[PDB]
Amino acid sequence: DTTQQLSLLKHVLSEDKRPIAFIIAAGCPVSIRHNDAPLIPDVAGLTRKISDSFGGNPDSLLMKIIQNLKTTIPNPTIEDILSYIRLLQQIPMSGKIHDVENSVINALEESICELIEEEVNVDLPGNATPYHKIAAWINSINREHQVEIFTTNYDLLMEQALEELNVPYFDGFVGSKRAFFDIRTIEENKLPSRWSKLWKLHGSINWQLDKQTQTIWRGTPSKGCSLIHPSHLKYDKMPYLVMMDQLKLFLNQPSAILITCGYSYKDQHINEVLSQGLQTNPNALIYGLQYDVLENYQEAKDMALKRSNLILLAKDRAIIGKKEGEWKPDPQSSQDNDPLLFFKLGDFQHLASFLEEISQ
Amino acid sequence: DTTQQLSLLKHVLSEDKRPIAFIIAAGCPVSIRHNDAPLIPDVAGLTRKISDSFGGNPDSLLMKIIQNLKTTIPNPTIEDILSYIRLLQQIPMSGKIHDVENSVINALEESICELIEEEVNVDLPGNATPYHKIAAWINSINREHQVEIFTTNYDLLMEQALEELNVPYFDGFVGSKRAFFDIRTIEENKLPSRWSKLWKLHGSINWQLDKQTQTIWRGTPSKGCSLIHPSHLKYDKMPYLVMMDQLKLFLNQPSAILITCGYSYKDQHINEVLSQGLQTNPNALIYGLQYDVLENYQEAKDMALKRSNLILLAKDRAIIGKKEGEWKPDPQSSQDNDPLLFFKLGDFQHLASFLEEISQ
Amino acid sequence: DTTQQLSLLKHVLSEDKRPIAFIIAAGCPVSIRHNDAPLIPDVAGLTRKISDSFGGNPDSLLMKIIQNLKTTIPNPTIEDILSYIRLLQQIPMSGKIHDVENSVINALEESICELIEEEVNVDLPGNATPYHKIAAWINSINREHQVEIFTTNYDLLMEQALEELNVPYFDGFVGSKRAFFDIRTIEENKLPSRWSKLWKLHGSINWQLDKQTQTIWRGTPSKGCSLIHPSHLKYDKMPYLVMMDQLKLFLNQPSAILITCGYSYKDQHINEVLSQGLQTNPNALIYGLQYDVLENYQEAKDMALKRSNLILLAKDRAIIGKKEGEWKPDPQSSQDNDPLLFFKLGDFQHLASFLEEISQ
Amino acid sequence: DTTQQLSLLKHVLSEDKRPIAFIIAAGCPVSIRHNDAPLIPDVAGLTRKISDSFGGNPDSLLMKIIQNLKTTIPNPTIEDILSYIRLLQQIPMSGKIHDVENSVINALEESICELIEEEVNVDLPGNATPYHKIAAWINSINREHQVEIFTTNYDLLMEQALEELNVPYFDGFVGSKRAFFDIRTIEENKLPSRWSKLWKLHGSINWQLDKQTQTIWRGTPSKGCSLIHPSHLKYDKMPYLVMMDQLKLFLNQPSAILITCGYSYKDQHINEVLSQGLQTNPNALIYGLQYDVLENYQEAKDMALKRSNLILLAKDRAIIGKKEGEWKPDPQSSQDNDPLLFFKLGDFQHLASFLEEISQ
Repeated sequence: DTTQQLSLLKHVLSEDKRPIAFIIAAGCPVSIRHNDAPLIPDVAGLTRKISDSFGGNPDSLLMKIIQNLKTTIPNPTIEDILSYIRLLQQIPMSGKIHDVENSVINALEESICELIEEEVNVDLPGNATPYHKIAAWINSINREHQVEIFTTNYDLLMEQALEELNVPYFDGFVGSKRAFFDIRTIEENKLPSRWSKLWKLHGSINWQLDKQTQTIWRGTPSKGCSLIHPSHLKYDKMPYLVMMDQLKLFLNQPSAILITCGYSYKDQHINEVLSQGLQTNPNALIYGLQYDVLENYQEAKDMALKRSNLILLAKDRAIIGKKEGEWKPDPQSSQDNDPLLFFKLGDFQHLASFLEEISQ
Repeated sequence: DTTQQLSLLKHVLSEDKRPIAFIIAAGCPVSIRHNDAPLIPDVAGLTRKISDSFGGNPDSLLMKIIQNLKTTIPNPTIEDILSYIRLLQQIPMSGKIHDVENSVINALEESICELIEEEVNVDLPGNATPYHKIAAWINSINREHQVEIFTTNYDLLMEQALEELNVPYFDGFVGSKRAFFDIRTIEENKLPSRWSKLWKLHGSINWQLDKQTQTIWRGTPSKGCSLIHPSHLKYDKMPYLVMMDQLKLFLNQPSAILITCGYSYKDQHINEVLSQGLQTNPNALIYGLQYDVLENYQEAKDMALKRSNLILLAKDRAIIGKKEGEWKPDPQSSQDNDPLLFFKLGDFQHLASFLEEISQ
Repeated sequence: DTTQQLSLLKHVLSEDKRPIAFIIAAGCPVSIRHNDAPLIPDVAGLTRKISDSFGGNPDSLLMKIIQNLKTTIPNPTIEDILSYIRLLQQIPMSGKIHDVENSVINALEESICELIEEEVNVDLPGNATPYHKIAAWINSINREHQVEIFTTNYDLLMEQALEELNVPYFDGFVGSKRAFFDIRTIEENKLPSRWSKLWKLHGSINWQLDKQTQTIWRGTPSKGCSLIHPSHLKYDKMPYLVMMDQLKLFLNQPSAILITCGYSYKDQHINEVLSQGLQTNPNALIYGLQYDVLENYQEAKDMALKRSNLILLAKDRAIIGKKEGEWKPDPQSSQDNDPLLFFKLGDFQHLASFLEEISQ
Repeated sequence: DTTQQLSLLKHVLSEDKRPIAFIIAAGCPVSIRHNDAPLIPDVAGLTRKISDSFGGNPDSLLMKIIQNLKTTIPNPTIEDILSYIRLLQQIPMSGKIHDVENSVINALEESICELIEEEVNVDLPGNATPYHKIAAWINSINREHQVEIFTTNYDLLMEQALEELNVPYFDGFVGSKRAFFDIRTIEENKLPSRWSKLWKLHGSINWQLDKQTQTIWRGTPSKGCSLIHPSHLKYDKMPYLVMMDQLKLFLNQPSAILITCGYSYKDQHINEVLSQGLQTNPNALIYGLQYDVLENYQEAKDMALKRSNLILLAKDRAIIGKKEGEWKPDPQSSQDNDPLLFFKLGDFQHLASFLEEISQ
């Protein structure tokens, strides 16, 4: 598998007549090792650290909500929990469901948001991080089509790497003191070609909301961010639809390319927007790379089997245009014992190293 | 007032080098007289007829919700009620708020939907209805730019008038048996120029949902329609965002025109989308016409005072480019007693008559 | 005077085939009245408030430096004081001149910088400030040539007004977390035409310096800003030369316009750069407006008499192309007593009102 | 090493579709042998000859400044000394630091300037000097792109060689009696293509300043030159910024070439301007040649490792696009004893001989 797909990927990436896009999920931040431990424990960590923070006491409302959701959702996540409390606080839930916390739901969600901001407030150590390598690859060669990045994370690590290496980009906001979400440049879509475009689909930690005029602005991480939403907020104090429109518009461009690293296709909206974009333009390609085994990605299998221009690649098998194949007999593992054929190049560290090698 | 604004409106409408759009709200269906009574009692009717249907018994859940919402919302509407029950049923609301109806909320909302479908299932009597006059105006002269219609109503009266007079149009769906919501023609945006475009922002009664594949389709009015939503449904089994995108794209076209008849600017999403479109393109114009007095439209006043290309016209006063004016001294009323200066031409019947006169 | 010059100014400003620039000095912030007092006491205030802060004790080093400079400079300013301490700290000044403060010079300059940041850290009250009117004028009409602003102040009031009214602009820096001074866009000079350009010649309060890598970045006002320099810093951790190059390049454009409000032509570098630009392009025009009397502006008189395309206008007299004229006999003052002919329209409030009237 | 790099250099220099530039430092004047001694003892000579001129008496102010600077700067230079006295005389330094010389600092700096002018006032002996060979190469073949020379020296030897062989060039000044620094031709940048351009970044000995009008002019070497500054003078009576702008503008041209001979990269401003130019245009190339060993050039190593289009070549090793290589096994030295592999062609004499061979 390695030779042919790697060579084709090198040819398609090295060209400058095609757009290039990335999708960055929690896999990229967790791929950075710190003190022999993951830098950030991902979406699952933002769940069980929260669970352990409130202790084993069942009198706490959070644990009761957890055990209620296991009755319906076998594997609830922190995004679902945040959505559930946001739904509860949208109406005067004074019933027996929220009888214990007549008004402590707001305190609980504020505490959750504070803990999330505390945990996702880190910085890139040194200059050997994979984000620096990706930024170096982006700035290495001038390409006639812009490089776009879509991130579902809340961290500023990608921006830190882009700014350290002096890579210009436009994330949507314009201004210096309290940058306003400038809209008309977004659909004007004639910015200088050397600029990059970083879209934060799920918001970020530096976005804040002023309720006096009900307007959003990008600032600095302060005590309480009102745009930590995992795609759950009001209608268009909401830039989420604009970023989704930008992704859809990009996917409709001819000869489009896109790579997903660290994504597990567990979000319905992303999957359906990708399906609409792929069906709209048959020339669009997605070189999905999974760090986990293919057996654990059912939605990825459904997406690959329902579309023809989605070259899904996993650690063990692959789906190249609705047809499934496995690894051919090759000396992938030198050791005779346990001759597992694994695609070790799907890791974010290995992906960044590959991009650096292509840059050189 | 009458002469100058009417003459300017005649010039701008008679030209075929500018796009023309309409927004049709409950004012147009209520403007049709039937048995010396309104044909449909509008959004307020879909509220108090519902209230009277459940009787004066306070044990009913609907009345309890009504009196709960008056504690928060001084003037709750049927749209807000539908949204509130939809929010309640989105979570297992087994608390004291919904203790009376552990599972009767579904029955109550089904009954409400059935009554709504029963009341909004009528037909245009004769060929003298204003919709027929508007369709005749649309088909009278060939225009190089298409005529677009955005409707927040659920009725099929506009389609009935368009089909009776043989006016071709595209409402989004494609097919004959169970028309699927075709997307790619929508952003392809190169349909024949002689076709019209009717967008139903708030759905319609002939739209149905199949949960087996979770897909929407336009059919015939049957027992239970799942797309009666006043802009409250799932994410993109949802064409609402596509119609909103179409409205926004139209508003960005140069030298755009738009007329609101029967609209009270009481929906936040419509107002904010209109504001974004108007600020995006300064050439866009809105000739808002209000059947009610200007004093009862606070949102209209705010919209007119916050933008320069919104020529708001009311029964008594007007706001033409952020400046407010009143009716000049004219013999509007022949009778000496109560010399009220009222713009009687803002009614839907008078608007249709004016359009017919311009057509002739 | 009023009619002809005002009408010519209206014609030249209303056109969109010529570039427009502003120069904003302390006159604009002092023109805002607050509590029947100036909002900020200008460069003179940043001098005598400093003098009063250290008291009347002659043992203080600051007072000794003040009385030393009066021996050489009859009217020393805060800029000169800052330059003098910066020169002293550039070398190990252990002599009798700095014997009193062997190392307290750093503490004194840090205290001065802290007080300056404290005093210049304000916000625009309400929406009636002249900056809001100027921003409304800028965003009112689309012009094929960009509007440029050069500010010698440290305040963020202009940015506050621009962001409140949603006016896009580019101040040089690119990024979100710690915006780096992006250079290549600056001489690339092909940004979208709808964007404005705000150049801070004398730095600002949100600019900070990292000595670990010795790089500047635009952030938030923190404890200690290292780029408060009134044009006195290191060679090209210095964007001053880049902004000067941008001003010089703009002045060389054909049919250029520029207006100075609140400037007294007391800075040699600004005057000489303006002279070089004006001589380079004879088509460049400067409509200098002085709030003070012409007798108090010797450098302005020299500049006007040494160049032909500098239409200097003062409160009493004017110099239009090397020729000096006075106010013709007109009923400028209604009162018979003290018939002073004063151009009251040179004030920043009146200038903003005039710009708003031209916009309407 | 020799064959491949020499052949590539021959190809790139022989083409006339690319700009060519030189940077000339003290290595070129010292490379000329006179009486079995260096013609000029370089920057180090302009330091220790000055030190020996004032004798071993510690009562002299110059020696005291020398020993003061060794406390801070391990290797102070004559440029730093001149800057330090210029800083001292910029303020009334009447303290204990300058107590010994209340006003003798001016006399000391005048004596230093007189000695510098005396030592750098020589002429090219004969017609066999390398400058004559370089001028012959420049005039040998007509090139569509001009040849530019940037010199950090004060001598007129390059001009002497250019004038002896009748090579036209433009050094910035225009006129015959007292040539004024003409600016508008400099950015006009449409001089005849056959003319060369010689830029003196660090001034020269024939530049003089008239304080009556405070203007600079190129004349003849007289008693006291006021523009001997090693890049340390007033703001824009200063052409230094204009020459820097010219260098930066040249470096931004596509397919630019540049060769540094005799430069040790010990000036921060040159290095940072070169870095900005190289990053601005990735097509720009620098074929740095060092007469000294690579181990003695730390700034050169940092510059080479921080950029990809800087082909640094030294006597022993090389850095070609961020990658370091050494000399391959070749019979560089015929003698078996001490088989040192040294690039003897990096000398200025050998460089001129190589250029002459390429010309033939």
